[PDB]
Amino acid sequence: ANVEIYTKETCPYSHRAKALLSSKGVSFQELPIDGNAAKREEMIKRSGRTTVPQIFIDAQHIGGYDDLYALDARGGLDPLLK
Ligand SMILES: *SC[C@H](NC(=O)CC[C@H](N)C(=O)O)C(=O)NCC(=O)O
Repeated sequence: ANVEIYTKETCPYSHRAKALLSSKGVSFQELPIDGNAAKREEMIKRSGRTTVPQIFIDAQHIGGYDDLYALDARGGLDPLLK
């Protein structure tokens, strides 16, 4: 398992996902693209999407935060933690 999540300090949609991921006790690896544009633009190569947040789990992309919420609550996120 390798949960990654792109975040930005000045981005509340980013921090939204952290209330979820903390509620679910998830072992994410947070990528602040506030003080960074390198790994930011590495994200843009990972998925083609420019915006944050974006979650990746074992190099498979999710989508946005609402996408993750549904992907969690449906049980797509949860069993990949194993
Ligand atoms: S909170 C920072 C910005 N987020 C969004 O705009 C999210 C948009 C959704 N993906 C959508 O539904 O379209 C952000 O990431 N801006 C990037 C930028 O171009 O500055």
